[PDB]
Amino acid sequence: ELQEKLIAVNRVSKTVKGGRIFSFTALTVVGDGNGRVGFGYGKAREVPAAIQKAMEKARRNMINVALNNGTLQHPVKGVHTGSRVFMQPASEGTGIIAGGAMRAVLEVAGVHNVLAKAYGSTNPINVVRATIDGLENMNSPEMVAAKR
Amino acid sequence: RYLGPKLKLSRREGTDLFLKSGVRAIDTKCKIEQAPGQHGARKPRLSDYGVQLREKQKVRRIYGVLERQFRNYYKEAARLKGNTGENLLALLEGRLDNVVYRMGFGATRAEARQLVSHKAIMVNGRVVNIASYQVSPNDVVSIREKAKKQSRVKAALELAEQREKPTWLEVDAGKMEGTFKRKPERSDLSADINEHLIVELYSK
Amino acid sequence: RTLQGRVVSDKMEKSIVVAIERFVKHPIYGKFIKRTTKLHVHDENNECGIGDVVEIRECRPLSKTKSWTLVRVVEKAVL
Amino acid sequence: MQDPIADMLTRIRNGQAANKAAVTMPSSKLKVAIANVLKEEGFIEDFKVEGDTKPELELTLKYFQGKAVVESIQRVSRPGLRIYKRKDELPKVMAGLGIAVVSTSKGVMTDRAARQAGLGGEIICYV
Amino acid sequence: MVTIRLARHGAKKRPFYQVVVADSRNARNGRFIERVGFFNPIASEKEEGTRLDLDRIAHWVGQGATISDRVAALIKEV
Amino acid sequence: ALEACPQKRGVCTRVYTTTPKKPNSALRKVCRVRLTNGFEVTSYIGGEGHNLQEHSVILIRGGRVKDLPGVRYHTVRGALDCSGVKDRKQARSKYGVKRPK
RNA sequence: GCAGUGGGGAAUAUUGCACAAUGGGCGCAAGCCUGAUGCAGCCAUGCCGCGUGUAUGAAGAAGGCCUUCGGGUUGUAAAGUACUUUCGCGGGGAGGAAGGGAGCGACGAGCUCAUUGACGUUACCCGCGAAGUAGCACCGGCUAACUCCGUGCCAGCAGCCGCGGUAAUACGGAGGGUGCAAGCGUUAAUCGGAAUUACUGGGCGUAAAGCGCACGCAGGCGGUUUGUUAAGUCAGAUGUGAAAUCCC
Repeated sequence: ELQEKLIAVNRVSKTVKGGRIFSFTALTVVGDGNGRVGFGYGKAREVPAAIQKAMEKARRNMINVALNNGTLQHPVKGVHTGSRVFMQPASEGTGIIAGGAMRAVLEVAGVHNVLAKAYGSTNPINVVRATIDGLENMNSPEMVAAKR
Repeated sequence: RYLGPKLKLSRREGTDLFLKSGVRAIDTKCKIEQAPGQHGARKPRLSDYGVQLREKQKVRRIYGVLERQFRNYYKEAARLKGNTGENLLALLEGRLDNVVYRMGFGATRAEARQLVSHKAIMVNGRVVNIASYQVSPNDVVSIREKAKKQSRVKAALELAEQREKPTWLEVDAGKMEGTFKRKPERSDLSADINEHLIVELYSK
Repeated sequence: RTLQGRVVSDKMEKSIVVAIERFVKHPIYGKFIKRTTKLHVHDENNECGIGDVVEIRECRPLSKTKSWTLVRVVEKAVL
Repeated sequence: MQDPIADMLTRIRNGQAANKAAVTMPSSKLKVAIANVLKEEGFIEDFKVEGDTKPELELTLKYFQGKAVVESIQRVSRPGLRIYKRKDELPKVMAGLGIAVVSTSKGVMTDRAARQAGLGGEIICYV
Repeated sequence: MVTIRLARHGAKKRPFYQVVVADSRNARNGRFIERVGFFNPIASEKEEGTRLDLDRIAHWVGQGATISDRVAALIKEV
Repeated sequence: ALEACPQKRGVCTRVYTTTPKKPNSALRKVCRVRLTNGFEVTSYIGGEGHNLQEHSVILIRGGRVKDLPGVRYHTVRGALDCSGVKDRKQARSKYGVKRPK
């Protein structure tokens, strides 16, 4: 069934009036591997409490990547905040060559081969979004033909 | 290679790795179950990066290989088609030194690596003294005619009798030969490894 | 070699200078660049005058600066 | 103008933005040659030569629910810097979903049309 | 003086000479004009000890190309 | 180092002591050295005790002392007149101190 | 010029052996010359199969190490034994090249035969055969690897963020641990990350940044139609594509 992947976890600390309250954050990637992905980022006092809460949010917000022979349709360049992400399809026998933040989202996405890179800001939280955003702008011939 | 105390790596990995006398009740992991050092008794606190790290660790420890080639083979297996995890074990399981071990010619991969380097092992006639040699299917791996006398292999193959071999292999105690049928799948291999945890680590 | 240029001067005798111009791409940028060169062609018959766009061909070095000679006049005049 | 081709392309990129039925554009053999691929591919209904005294190209644009028949369309080869691609340089516009018009000796054709013929040329524009 | 001698590819445990027609000035293992064959002292790599290619050298012979003493022996063996 | 050389010799001009900055307070041992490069810079003297006089002549390594603003070089003990630290049980690789029998 | 000496410097070696082989000069040839070169020596400076060991080994009574003082760890024992099998000794002794000479033939071609092995004895093979040293750096974070004791903004640590005023894992010591497995650390030097000159990859209202304006030369750019030339541009063939290399 659905498969999860922990991108990264941050301690996170804020100076609240009365002392220091700690709240852990966590980036999770839920995906079956045949065309669906899900990014979640929830907070919690405990690490596991955030991990679980994150996976729940990731499964609530999923997208459908139109995979084609273990690859993507056309190249895309998503630009979230200061961060930037680019994607480019590649023939078989290539391998998911990209950042851990993107690869983890691509592996579960079902993508078998793809070339990518991060530009501008490289924030792990901003790159994942730019990644899922680019996976949305993705279109197929049937879509471009039907929508036209 | 590491070259050193292997009976300590087993406990450290939590799992009982087969380095040598893993069969006898002498294996420290059987007497005491905990990593080496003084902090082996205290309750460990592993993290995400921890499970993945210690995961590939035992993986590379089993075959006893450097971190370089182990990483190189990962890139390759991850390049070709098919599930990476599956291909991974395939390449590592294809190593000559490894094959020799599975065949029974050597008590372990460490001893097997030695046998190969000592030119005491041949492949399809011609001899091969490189442990990092990739053994393909239909390739026969037998002992050297001159090495057919050394007591070491004489005792190893002697114990090999009656002992079953993997489905991806087939040896002949009599001729002291062997054949590499095909590439072993994750189903055939029963290693205490989680191919999905080792891949995530290299993802970062 | 045949080169095309203009007669920017006919002061000397039997010696006319032809200003040949060419267009070549920049080795780095690639954009076309304009470059000309003055060649002292021979004209014993003092036929060619200033403003004449004639053709130039390689011939026996009449001198150190002159190694070309007038062949044919393309047009009549364009000062 | 500076680059008639770019003008036409823009005058069409504009008409579609305002959802105009038809758009005018000064005629030209090259222009017509282009409009020929736009109608065949399915970017436009068709076109017709109009003009009382001045030759024009009444282009009849078509639309659909959702996105326009021509989302993007821009010239990559301008007079300031011409570009030429070889048989293996022809880039597949949007994984093939879209096409690119190139001017070769064989005549004005698209990526697939030029790829088949086995020749390359100046990349007019992408659509 | 154009001469036809042997070009030693000589390597640790690998003796192979290349009967080539080159100028006498050029080094023993320098730029040669054209190879006409090869020579294997031990003749272990291949069964074909040498391949003179008569017709080839037959051209240089008379063109002014002189053959050394050693090479002449191999050449004569054809 | 001028010639971008790993090490450079030089004759000491004066072996005086200096005091750390605001966050610290002590008597760090330094010495002005006239490297063959033609420059007269100050170098720090590692160890709990040295034997550098006026005509010391010691090889300079190159290291900035966060405590002493200016001392961008360190002295290589164990070379030339700079006798290595005595009874150095730990840092022997540095300061130059032969392993006792 | 080769080897070497002294000086300088942080610092880099045998004033060794020898010509048979390959190659070169001269001679018809015989043959002569040739530290060109072929080797050995000194220095782990580097790389490859073994720095402080390899393999074997007792539910494990000592010692070193760590410790929440329960324990755990080093587990040839921390003893021994054997080892990959070093070193060392004896014998044989390579070319990864055959002639010079002599016999047959016109001491020419060709054929045949003999001497000489390492370079005026290394490698490798065979035999014998003793286990036969071991240390440094570091352990707050980046950097993988822990506490007790001492001291106490005291003494000291620090590339940056910092730490130390009686619980300091970053001070000194000790037990333990990580790294190196003579490498690993350290110092010095070269390249990119920097899309921070950005042709591919960039900006100029307020962050660094548009000339105060007009006008105007060169230059850049510039409507449309036709013809000739076709110099630029593009295409085919051919020559060179220095060799070497980059790439496969």
